[PDB]
Amino acid sequence: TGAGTPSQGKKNTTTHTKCRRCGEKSYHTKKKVCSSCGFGKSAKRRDYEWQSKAGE
Amino acid sequence: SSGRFGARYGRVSRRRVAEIESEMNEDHACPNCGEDRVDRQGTGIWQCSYCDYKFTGGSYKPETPGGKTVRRS
Amino acid sequence: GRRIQGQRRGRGTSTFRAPSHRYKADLEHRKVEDGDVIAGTVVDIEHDPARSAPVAAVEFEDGDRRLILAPEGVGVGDELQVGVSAEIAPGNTLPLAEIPEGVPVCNVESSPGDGGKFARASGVNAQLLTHDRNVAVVKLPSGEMKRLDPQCRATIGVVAGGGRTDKPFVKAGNKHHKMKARGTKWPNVRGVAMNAVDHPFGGGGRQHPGKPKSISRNAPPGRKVGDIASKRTGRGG
RNA sequence: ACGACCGUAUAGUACGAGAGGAACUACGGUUGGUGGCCACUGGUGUACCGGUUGUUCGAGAGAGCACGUGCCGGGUAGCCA
RNA sequence: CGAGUGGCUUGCUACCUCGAUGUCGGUUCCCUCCAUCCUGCCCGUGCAGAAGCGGGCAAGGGUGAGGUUGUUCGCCUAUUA
RNA sequence: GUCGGGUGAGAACCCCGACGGCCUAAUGGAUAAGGGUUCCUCAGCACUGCUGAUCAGCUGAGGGUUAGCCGGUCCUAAGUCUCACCGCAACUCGACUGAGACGAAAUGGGAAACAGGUUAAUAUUCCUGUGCCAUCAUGCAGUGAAAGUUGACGCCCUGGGGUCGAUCACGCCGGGCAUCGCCCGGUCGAACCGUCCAACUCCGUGGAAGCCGUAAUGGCAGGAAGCGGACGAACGGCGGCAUAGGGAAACGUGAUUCAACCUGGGGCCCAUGAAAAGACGAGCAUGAUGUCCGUACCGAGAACCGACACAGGUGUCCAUGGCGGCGAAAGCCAAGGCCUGUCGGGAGCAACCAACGUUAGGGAAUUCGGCAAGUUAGUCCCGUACCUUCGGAAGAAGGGAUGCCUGCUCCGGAACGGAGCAGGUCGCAGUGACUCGGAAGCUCGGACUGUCUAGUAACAACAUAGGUGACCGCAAAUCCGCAAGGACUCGUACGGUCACUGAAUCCUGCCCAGUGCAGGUAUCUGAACACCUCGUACAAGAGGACGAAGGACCUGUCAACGGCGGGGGUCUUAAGGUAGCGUAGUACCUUGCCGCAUCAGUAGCGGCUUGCAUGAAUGGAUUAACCAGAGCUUCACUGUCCCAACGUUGGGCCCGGUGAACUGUACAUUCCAGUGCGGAGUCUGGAGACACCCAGGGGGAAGCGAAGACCCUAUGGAGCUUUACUGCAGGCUGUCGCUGAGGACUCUCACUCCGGGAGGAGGACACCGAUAGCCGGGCA
RNA sequence: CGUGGAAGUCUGUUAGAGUUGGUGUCCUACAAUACCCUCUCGUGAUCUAUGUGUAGGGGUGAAAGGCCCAUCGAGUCCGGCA
Ligand SMILES: COC(=O)C[C@](O)(CCCC(C)(C)O)C(=O)O[C@@H]1C(OC)=C[C@]23CCCN2CCc2cc4c(cc2[C@H]13)OCO4
Ligand SMILES: [Cl-]
Ligand SMILES: [Cl-]
Ligand SMILES: [Cl-]
Ligand SMILES: [K+]
Ligand SMILES: [Mg+2]
Ligand SMILES: [Mg+2]
Ligand SMILES: [Mg+2]
Ligand SMILES: [Mg+2]
Ligand SMILES: [Mg+2]
Ligand SMILES: [Mg+2]
Ligand SMILES: [Mg+2]
Ligand SMILES: [Mg+2]
Ligand SMILES: [Mg+2]
Ligand SMILES: [Mg+2]
Ligand SMILES: [Mg+2]
Ligand SMILES: [Mg+2]
Ligand SMILES: [Mg+2]
Ligand SMILES: [Mg+2]
Ligand SMILES: [Mg+2]
Ligand SMILES: [Mg+2]
Ligand SMILES: [Mg+2]
Ligand SMILES: [Mg+2]
Ligand SMILES: [Mg+2]
Ligand SMILES: [Mg+2]
Ligand SMILES: [Mg+2]
Ligand SMILES: [Mg+2]
Ligand SMILES: [Mg+2]
Ligand SMILES: [Mg+2]
Ligand SMILES: [Mg+2]
Ligand SMILES: [Mg+2]
Ligand SMILES: [Mg+2]
Ligand SMILES: [Mg+2]
Ligand SMILES: [Mg+2]
Ligand SMILES: [Mg+2]
Ligand SMILES: [Mg+2]
Ligand SMILES: [Mg+2]
Ligand SMILES: [Mg+2]
Ligand SMILES: [Mg+2]
Ligand code: NA
Ligand code: NA
Ligand code: NA
Ligand code: NA
Ligand code: NA
Ligand code: NA
Ligand code: NA
Ligand code: NA
Ligand code: NA
Ligand code: NA
Ligand code: NA
Ligand code: NA
Ligand code: NA
Ligand code: NA
Ligand code: NA
Ligand code: NA
Ligand code: NA
Ligand SMILES: [Sr+2]
Ligand SMILES: [Sr+2]
Ligand SMILES: [Sr+2]
Ligand SMILES: [Sr+2]
Ligand SMILES: [Sr+2]
Ligand SMILES: [Sr+2]
Ligand SMILES: [Sr+2]
Ligand SMILES: [Sr+2]
Ligand SMILES: [Sr+2]
Ligand SMILES: [Sr+2]
Ligand SMILES: [Sr+2]
Ligand SMILES: [Sr+2]
Ligand SMILES: [Sr+2]
Ligand SMILES: [Sr+2]
Ligand SMILES: [Sr+2]
Ligand SMILES: [Sr+2]
Ligand SMILES: [Sr+2]
Ligand SMILES: [Sr+2]
Ligand SMILES: [Sr+2]
Ligand SMILES: [Sr+2]
Ligand SMILES: [Sr+2]
Ligand SMILES: [Sr+2]
Ligand SMILES: [Sr+2]
Ligand SMILES: [Sr+2]
Ligand SMILES: [Sr+2]
Ligand SMILES: [Sr+2]
Ligand SMILES: [Sr+2]
Ligand SMILES: [Sr+2]
Ligand SMILES: [Sr+2]
Ligand SMILES: [Sr+2]
Ligand SMILES: [Sr+2]
Ligand SMILES: [Sr+2]
Ligand SMILES: [Sr+2]
Ligand SMILES: [Sr+2]
Ligand SMILES: [Sr+2]
Ligand SMILES: [Sr+2]
Ligand SMILES: [Sr+2]
Ligand SMILES: [Sr+2]
Ligand SMILES: [Sr+2]
Ligand SMILES: [Sr+2]
Ligand SMILES: [Sr+2]
Ligand SMILES: [Sr+2]
Ligand SMILES: [Sr+2]
Repeated sequence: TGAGTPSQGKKNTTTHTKCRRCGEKSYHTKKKVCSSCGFGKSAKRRDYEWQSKAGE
Repeated sequence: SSGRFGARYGRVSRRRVAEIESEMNEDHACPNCGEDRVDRQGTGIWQCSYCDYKFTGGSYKPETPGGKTVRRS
Repeated sequence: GRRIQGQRRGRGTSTFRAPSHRYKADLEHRKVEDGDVIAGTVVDIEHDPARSAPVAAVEFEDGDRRLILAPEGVGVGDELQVGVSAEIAPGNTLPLAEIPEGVPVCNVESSPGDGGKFARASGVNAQLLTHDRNVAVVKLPSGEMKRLDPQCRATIGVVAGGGRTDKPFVKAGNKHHKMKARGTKWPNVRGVAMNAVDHPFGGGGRQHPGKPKSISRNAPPGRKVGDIASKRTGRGG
């Protein structure tokens, strides 16, 4: 079985969904954690300094 | 009794299974009565079809050489 | 390199864990104050998935249904006694002081009241030898003379399920089934059959170990493989 | 677009003590190559005709499907060696 | 011992290509060279004949089938002008 | 697909009919996920649709999903999260322990619904009829009430009960066919309420010393059969339900085999096969309440994933439609679906190509190699070698039979089950298609089933049982974490950790010098702290004494890394190659020599064998069985070949429509020679050359595709190794702190562990913090 | 002689799993691993759906440096970074 086209057929699982906190389709319905805002992981909003260039 | 193993496994592997299963499916004397009606239920578990006596013995023998030494002292 | 198999073990992941949820009972001795007036009738003989030997279901006088480590020759209907003034019969639990010398014993405690540590596997037994006011010398299944406290409880008789090791597994499938009930990753790939990145004995154009197999005690995890602190190796000499 | 070989007559002759043994020439054929052709032999021939198994159309009759003929037997023209 | 010709072998060189000129052997199809294996015509002979040996002209045609081996090469078999 | 016809400005492909086809575990029916309006209606063709379109999953506008009893919801599973606690410099980090919550929509558990009718679209939801459950209220009953049962369970074999279906018999209703009189369809009717009960178990009677019983095991004076009885099943029978429903009508009755469902018997485990909520236990009437969420449609060669209306991928149930046959096989045909695996028209339709049929004679001559193809084939009877681990080899091999028709026999209760007999008879051919092994031998490897490089390797590699060695008594060995802590472990030496070898059988020699590990050690060496001397009004610093692990030294150990030679009738460096095997998958020489086989054999097999450079768990030898593993031989077979031909289907070619890409410095009709950075269509000299177009097979453009993976170079990168350099973890060990009382010792009060507790073990040690020495490719 | 019905047992395109050869077809594909025939396994170390766990010098690995979303001798994203 090839890792390409024939392995894409098994993809009918729902993981990332619309988030209650931020509205992005990043709420992992199995982990109960948002990959965008950090809902379910932290009270503080997920933000990092590397999301922009160092002097900006 | 190792004819289920066919032409596979070798002498020692299927000769030692034959000896151990011949002395397991054999008629054993019961500790309650005296009848030769003790059969195996599982690993170490033995039972008599006469008086419903379910007991502990060896894995394949209802009495081990070390189990008979306990009766002495 | 990459962490060796023995290092992945300690992380306690699913593959290395025992199927605890499929296990029956933690076979410990009963908690009596002092008096011996605790006895019970054997209700059933069950198979223990953790030790591949039988375990006796006993119901006590006060109404406690507990699974006990079954010795050889214990059946349904039989009465077992647990306490200081208990009868010297096979299947009874009483401290080493009260048990006579030269009698094969099993499920021996290390520190009094722990519930039993030694001589628990199929068909084995500990031999009680010397008595004193201070010490009870017990000969464990390995042949070691263990000096123990006479207040350590133990069950009379050899453990049930003797001779298990006598019959060969014959086929890999039988081993598979036994191993699926234990806390072990099976099958075993030889280190000598691996890549250098995976094991100290891995690599080469042919299969042979790198350096010698006898490793020092002071060796770190990732290097402690082969013959750990061997006093000697081989059969002859 | 022809190349080459074998055989017969020459001749058991010339030559040679003998053993052995030619040629010119005239013939017949073979092989390789070449071009063409199908009366003859052969192949094909899901044109065609027949036999026959399974199943469906109620039976019969007569048919469909079974890979582009179900299978088997015969095979015209043409195309071919 | 001396003088050469070729450019099939091998060696030497590092001129050409490293923003790639697809490596051996085989096969298939075409052209060519002559230092000619056969075939045509010749000269010599330690040329009687027969069968050969050596040499000259000559590249029209031919130079095939097989056993081991990936083999080129080579060894081997039976045919062959 | 074709002929008619319908609609329309327009029709090959939108619709109707007919004729002809395709799909049968799917191309049918119901669904999970996933999609998200794709569903229905109307209006459309700018877009999308492999051509066209009046059609549409497209465009626009409207409309559509109705529940006490179908799911969710509730329960708990592997497991997840939250809070508390503790750790961490710290946290959104982290293990344990508590408490709480979360965790199952086809497919775990679970209170209760069936039949019909209706819509363009929903339907166990709406409507009609009938029924059922839970809670609460009232009334009667009841004082029981919680023990117990259920929920609730593995794999293999099997009996009994039994429905749908299928088939057989006969009858009724309707249809079809028309030499017959056969063929098809239907002949209905639920939930629920009531009732019946086989199996199991048990009780009374009885009294077997050999009987009872089974498909099989089995049962019994500790009481068999027989007799009577208690308890007790179906989604089953029976009655109601039903002058309900449904049908144009009839609106059946018996039978066999029997999925579902019910209920038993047996066997296996170094394997032991969930839990909880809930229910039962525990009556009846009447009345009330039963909210919230899902519900359309697709579920795929066009509704999902794969950029696509993708030949890929994607779970469940229908596994009982007919013939066929062992069959959920083939082939054919129903029900149902479809002509959308969606561009057509034309040319005996050329070459060439893809799939394929048939080829005389020869028969592997082909080729690295029988690659490809072919041969064989189902079933019964006969018959069957070497070898062998006695299982097997084995369907060895080889030989014979095989249809139809008439009349029968035997087994069984019987089958529309099976096994046979006699006579008759047709063909080239009777497993007539279909389905359906080619066979034998020698050698190598791995014992076997199994595993693997998703995407060039399926193998001899990995695994395996088996063999072996190592570590550890559990406050362990081994391992994870910075820590708090954790795996192994609901475990305890018949254990489980760490390694090697790789079934069985016969065996497994010699070497401890080096390296490794381990034990010991008079003596030697061996850090810091404290101590002593010198020095400094102190300090830096120099020296001494003491001396841990470690090292030196000694010993043990090779199924520990490994080694098993040269010379002469010892030397290096410990030993000096034993059984075996041997020109090997190891042998350079080498196509070794002899033999076998062939016309011929670098092959293969046997023998020899001085072995360039075999050899004993770096396991040696050997070996039955097994194998999409490597090599060789024989029979059979054949288009692999001699040597090619003809045919079949789809392309190719012409026409309508649709309509890319690769590639492009320029010029360009070239050829032969030469020259040039030595491999020129373009320079030089000649030769040839009127332009354009069609088809072709690919000689050239050192053709197109990819800043060569080879090679070197760069004070480039990375992975990996080690007795490279330097360091970092980790282990061992001394010392200081915790830390206390009276070079060896006692104690208990810190501290640790065990114990529910009382209390017990240990104890100034251990743990932990700090520092010092040793080891230290585990890591950087 | 029968009964019994064991087995990492055999035949088998049952379902299902796998992938030996053709070095066939395709190779601006139907397809960034496809098609056809052939072939292997198919009661077990079996296959499979869903839920769940292990995370980057880390997992996972019957070991091929295999696999960890077309990405692996150290995933991916962004940042360091011009
Ligand atoms: C070592 O041999 C190779 O590496 C072969 C190849 O890798 C073939 C490449 C084929 C491609 C990929 C370019 O199609 C290659 O690049 O070859 C070069 C190559 O590739 C273009 C061509 C070369 C360059 C000089 C001519 N020669 C012809 C082929 C060749 C053959 C070789 C050779 C080199 C060449 C080079 O070593 C000996 O065998
Ligand atoms: Cl084990
Ligand atoms: Cl639902
Ligand atoms: Cl039965
Ligand atoms: K080059
Ligand atoms: Mg326990
Ligand atoms: Mg073992
Ligand atoms: Mg496990
Ligand atoms: Mg192994
Ligand atoms: Mg490897
Ligand atoms: Mg490698
Ligand atoms: Mg390493
Ligand atoms: Mg080896
Ligand atoms: Mg080895
Ligand atoms: Mg080229
Ligand atoms: Mg000349
Ligand atoms: Mg010429
Ligand atoms: Mg319309
Ligand atoms: Mg509908
Ligand atoms: Mg389509
Ligand atoms: Mg022929
Ligand atoms: Mg040849
Ligand atoms: Mg073949
Ligand atoms: Mg009869
Ligand atoms: Mg060989
Ligand atoms: Mg194998
Ligand atoms: Mg591969
Ligand atoms: Mg394979
Ligand atoms: Mg082993
Ligand atoms: Mg072992
Ligand atoms: Mg191996
Ligand atoms: Mg030889
Ligand atoms: Mg040895
Ligand atoms: Mg380059
Ligand atoms: Mg290189
Ligand atoms: Mg580097
Ligand atoms: Mg504790
Ligand atoms: Mg390094
Ligand atoms: Mg999973
Ligand atoms: Na020259
Ligand atoms: Na070539
Ligand atoms: Na010539
Ligand atoms: Na040759
Ligand atoms: Na169309
Ligand atoms: Na009933
Ligand atoms: Na049938
Ligand atoms: Na198998
Ligand atoms: Na040594
Ligand atoms: Na050696
Ligand atoms: Na052919
Ligand atoms: Na060309
Ligand atoms: Na690297
Ligand atoms: Na028998
Ligand atoms: Na395949
Ligand atoms: Na296999
Ligand atoms: Na990484
Ligand atoms: Sr999935
Ligand atoms: Sr969280
Ligand atoms: Sr931030
Ligand atoms: Sr405890
Ligand atoms: Sr315990
Ligand atoms: Sr190695
Ligand atoms: Sr020895
Ligand atoms: Sr003559
Ligand atoms: Sr003569
Ligand atoms: Sr036909
Ligand atoms: Sr046939
Ligand atoms: Sr000349
Ligand atoms: Sr000549
Ligand atoms: Sr050459
Ligand atoms: Sr040679
Ligand atoms: Sr459907
Ligand atoms: Sr238009
Ligand atoms: Sr529609
Ligand atoms: Sr819940
Ligand atoms: Sr359910
Ligand atoms: Sr039945
Ligand atoms: Sr629906
Ligand atoms: Sr599909
Ligand atoms: Sr595929
Ligand atoms: Sr039909
Ligand atoms: Sr279309
Ligand atoms: Sr014919
Ligand atoms: Sr041959
Ligand atoms: Sr040949
Ligand atoms: Sr035969
Ligand atoms: Sr795979
Ligand atoms: Sr062996
Ligand atoms: Sr040594
Ligand atoms: Sr010798
Ligand atoms: Sr062309
Ligand atoms: Sr490259
Ligand atoms: Sr099988
Ligand atoms: Sr290949
Ligand atoms: Sr194709
Ligand atoms: Sr390809
Ligand atoms: Sr083929
Ligand atoms: Sr099979
Ligand atoms: Sr950057």
